[PDB]
Amino acid sequence: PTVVVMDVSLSMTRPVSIEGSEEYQRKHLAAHGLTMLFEHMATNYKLEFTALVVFSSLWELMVPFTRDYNTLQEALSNMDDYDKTCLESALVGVCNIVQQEWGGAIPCQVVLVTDGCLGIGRGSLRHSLATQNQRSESNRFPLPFPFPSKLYIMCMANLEELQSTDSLECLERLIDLNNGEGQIFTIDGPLCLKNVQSMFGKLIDLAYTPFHAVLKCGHLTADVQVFPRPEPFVVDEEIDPIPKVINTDLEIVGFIDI
Amino acid sequence: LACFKLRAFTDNRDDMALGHVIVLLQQEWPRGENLFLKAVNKICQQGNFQYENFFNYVTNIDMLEEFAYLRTQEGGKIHLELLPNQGMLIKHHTVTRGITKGVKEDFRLAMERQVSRCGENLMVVLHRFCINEKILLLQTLT
Repeated sequence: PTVVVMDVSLSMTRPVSIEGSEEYQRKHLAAHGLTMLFEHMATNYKLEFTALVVFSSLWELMVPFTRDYNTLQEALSNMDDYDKTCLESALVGVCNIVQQEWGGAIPCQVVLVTDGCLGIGRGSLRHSLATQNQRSESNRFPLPFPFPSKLYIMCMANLEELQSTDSLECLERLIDLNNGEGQIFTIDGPLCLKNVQSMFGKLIDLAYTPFHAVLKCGHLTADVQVFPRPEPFVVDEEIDPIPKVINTDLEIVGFIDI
Repeated sequence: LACFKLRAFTDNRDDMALGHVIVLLQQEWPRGENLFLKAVNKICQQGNFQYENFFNYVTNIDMLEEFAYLRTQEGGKIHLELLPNQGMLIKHHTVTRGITKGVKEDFRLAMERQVSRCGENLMVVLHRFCINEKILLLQTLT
């Protein structure tokens, strides 16, 4: 499956520093370009459905299991605003909606989509979202969700602005509490959709290589050709493991009961 | 900016003072975010804010971003007015569906317009807002 987090948030309805990306609203920027939430599935993970939902506080989802990136673009363009702003909660809701819409047991990859520029104080969204170091009575909480996904909060701006807004700090704290849900914020300056695409491009883990190979089997009238590379397993480590390649040849020898 | 900070941080909650303090934070940001934070938190759920010179006078992203973030649940989870001439229109812009969620959409539209109108720099926007205030406060200098 696929997971898409359309940041329909009132906080995520304003520019970053001076003006929007495509000289207009976030919807125009989303229409002009998108992250790796759909490109990876279009290229590699063909067998996957996406739940185009724009939501902050409640599951306002209308898109069923479908691979149409046009629906995702429309939903992202429709992510104008709402009455909430919480990156981790948005990621959790997006993952839950994607699981409930595209497929229950189908893996997906959700990320955090919110502005987060609320300010440290009475309305910090990290305080009400990063709640994992206590509550032993409710240790079996929604975090971690029953799906392998690393929620990542995008960051491409100045270091001083990232530290004052506490975006990278809260993201790193959430990743540490969630045990790696989020890459290291190694990005700064006026950066395009490259860090976000890198952090959201992990939804192509089920790709394949449509190649071919051949084999030699002497001068018999019934030969055999090796298949593609198999799945590695713990059989014999030897020096070190590595992905397999096209095998040279086999040999049909022996005859036993069928 | 100092006068706006004095008028806003004081015991009064003047809509003009709050809008000026948020707008005057365009000079110093994100280093001088204290004034913007005080303007955003103080007027997050003001309600009775008679303002009619904030939509066009303010052109920086931060001024509209404060109101947009206030419209969410991180800024009091309350309704606000963001249409042009909202102070006078309050008789015909009462509590409805458009003042809580539609107001957020209108703030998004205003931010989009400012992004389209990004040619107006900090100096140009400051001069235009000072000219508008001088026209309004020509006989209110006291």
